[PDB]
Amino acid sequence: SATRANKDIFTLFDKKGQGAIAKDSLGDYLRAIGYNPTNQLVQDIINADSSLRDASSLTLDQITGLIEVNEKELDATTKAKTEDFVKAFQVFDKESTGKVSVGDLRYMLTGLGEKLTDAEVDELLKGVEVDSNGEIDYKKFIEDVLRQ
Amino acid sequence: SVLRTITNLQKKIRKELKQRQLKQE
Repeated sequence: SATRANKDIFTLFDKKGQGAIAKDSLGDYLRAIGYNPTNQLVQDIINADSSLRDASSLTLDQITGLIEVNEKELDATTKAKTEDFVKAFQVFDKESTGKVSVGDLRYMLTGLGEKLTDAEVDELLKGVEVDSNGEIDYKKFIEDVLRQ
Repeated sequence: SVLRTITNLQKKIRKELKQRQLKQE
């Protein structure tokens, strides 16, 4: 990502001023610049590189190269999750039916926040299953929006 | 946190919509 930010943040980790940080700080550095890797992923990224594998510290250039060759896996750790959205629906689903009426959904989407229009909602609903009761399974709805 | 969550969802919908449009043209 933005080398300007990445580079600045790198300096605050490089207290010895030796142009490199402890290999054990790699996870913290990657979290500080915006990613969310497990310890497993961080270790797998390092071992996948014989040159870095047994190194004691890592420079900015080495870390930048590591990011670029694992960019997709790292970007994926910041992807929106279904669970992040379900809260917008759950607050209003008092009985936890897991369903929202098409009327309430259109209201929420066109009346609040960065309002969508009826015409955007109409287009979206073509890909959405509506009950004979006019109800929509909201986790399924969120999963579909997020898929791809 | 509720209005922000709804706002983020609206953003993802809008991207979903533009994606669909790219496929027709």
